Amino acid sequence: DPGRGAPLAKVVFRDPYRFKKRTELFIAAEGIHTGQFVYCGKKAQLNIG
Amino acid sequence: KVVNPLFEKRPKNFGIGQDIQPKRDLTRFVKWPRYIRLQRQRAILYKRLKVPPAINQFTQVLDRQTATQLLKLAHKYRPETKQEKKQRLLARAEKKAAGKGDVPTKRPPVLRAGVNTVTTLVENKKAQLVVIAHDVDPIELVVFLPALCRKMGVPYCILKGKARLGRLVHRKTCTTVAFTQVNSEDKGALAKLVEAIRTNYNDRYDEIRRHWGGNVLGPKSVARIAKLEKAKAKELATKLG
Amino acid sequence: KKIRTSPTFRRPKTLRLRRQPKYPRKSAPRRNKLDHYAIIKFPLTTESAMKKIEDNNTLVFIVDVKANKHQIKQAVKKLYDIDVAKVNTLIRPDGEKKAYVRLAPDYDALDVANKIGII
RNA sequence: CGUUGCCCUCGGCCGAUCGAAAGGGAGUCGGGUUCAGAUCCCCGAAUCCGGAGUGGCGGAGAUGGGCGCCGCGAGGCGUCC
RNA sequence: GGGGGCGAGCCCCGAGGGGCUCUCGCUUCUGGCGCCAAGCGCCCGGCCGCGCGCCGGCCGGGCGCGACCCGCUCCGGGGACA
Ligand SMILES: [Mg+2]
Repeated sequence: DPGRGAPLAKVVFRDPYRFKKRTELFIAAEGIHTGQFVYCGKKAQLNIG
Repeated sequence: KVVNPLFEKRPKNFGIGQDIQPKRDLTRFVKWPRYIRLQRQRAILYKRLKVPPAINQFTQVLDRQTATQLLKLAHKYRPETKQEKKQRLLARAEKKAAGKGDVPTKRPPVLRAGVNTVTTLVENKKAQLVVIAHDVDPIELVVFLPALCRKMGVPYCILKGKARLGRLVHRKTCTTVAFTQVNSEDKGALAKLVEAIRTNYNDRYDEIRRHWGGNVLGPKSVARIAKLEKAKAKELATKLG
Repeated sequence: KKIRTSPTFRRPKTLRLRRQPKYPRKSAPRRNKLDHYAIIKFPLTTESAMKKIEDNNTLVFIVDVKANKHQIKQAVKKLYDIDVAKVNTLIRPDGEKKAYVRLAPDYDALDVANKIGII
């Protein structure tokens, strides 16, 4: 991402209301990689990214 | 048999992250247009703020059975409509030069409508009963009226619907209504209503004057307070007692 | 008992009516001022214009600047009872839209040229 | 069968609009022709895009397999998928 | 607020169960799929057969649950100070 030292991560979820694959731009946690899953919420497991 | 094997169930788990959620009602979480949103949160302010008693008294409206008596009694004394007005004039013009024209005959009694027609005939003690509407749009038109009524000793009630009060007359709304007189046949009915009315309104006007009544909270907050009170209660009740 | 499925509240699709004018604003319609005539001003008779006529089966006109090829075609057909293959307009640096008009091969251009006056 | 009126049914967007003869952007080339124009005129070969209703025509969809009869046999009919 | 119950803590219990408190609203091994309802329940229009037709078949629809109920600020965080 030009003008930024951090790399980003296109992370795609599934909208839970419309059949539709919503996507985001997270700033990449170091040790993230592609074909990884990225869980998020209250009951999220305490691992990286 | 009349039961296909093939037919299955196929039930959908509406979990989290599972089968995409069903199209449930969202009436609560809709984003409303700024007119709607306002009229709703005007009503709330009236409940949330400390409403003073001259305005609060209009919450205390008449009870269903009494209202249906009143509207039945008024059905006798609705004012003359159009067409009726023409027929009253037309019959008189024919009778003048035909078979003796007296002129004044004898006019029946009828309702008195707008605040100004009424307030003169509470100043003048011409009224026997006064009905007021509870939902006049700028309140100030009808605020003094019940205090003025109680000063002059005129039984007054507050009915629901400036519209339904105004449908006695044949105009959209009406603020007030009043009976100056009533026919001898219907006389005892009015006097039955009157006494029942003044018990509930004019003969407790001191309690009305003092009775403030907004100052409620949002149930969502009320419930939060009660839960804390149950925590404070269980902190010092089950321990000792 | 009609539930809001969606959290938006879009404006409802009201009835809307056609115009039913209690009177017509303008008394009667404007007459067309770009007729079969007013579209074709005159024929060129220039050396280059006659060479076009004699060799290419065309007639070379000056035309009203507002005209489409469609209109010219229709005018040329109407005035001279003729029939066109194609119209091929340009604008002169002078202001007068010129038009080269190829007549269909059943017709000779020099024959019509003699009919209309030019040669 | 169209065309429209009404009723229901469905529909996220994202900002109206303007902004490039060098950005993006379907499809045209050879020969001839003029005092001065040519991928533009003429000759010849093409090509895209839109329409094509009543569908203009072919071809594809699609013309199997079974069983029952009758026929020397090629086959014909009846009936089942 | 109740339902639901796999279950856990407590209380009751007649060991069948009930109540309060928690818990979920149920998805973590893989660079998949995932919407426009199955299922059940109750109604009607037409057609056909039994003929008593909300009996049975054929064709076509509607509503309810499925997908608890009620409520007054959309949800958060501030806040009588900014
Ligand atoms: Mg532009």
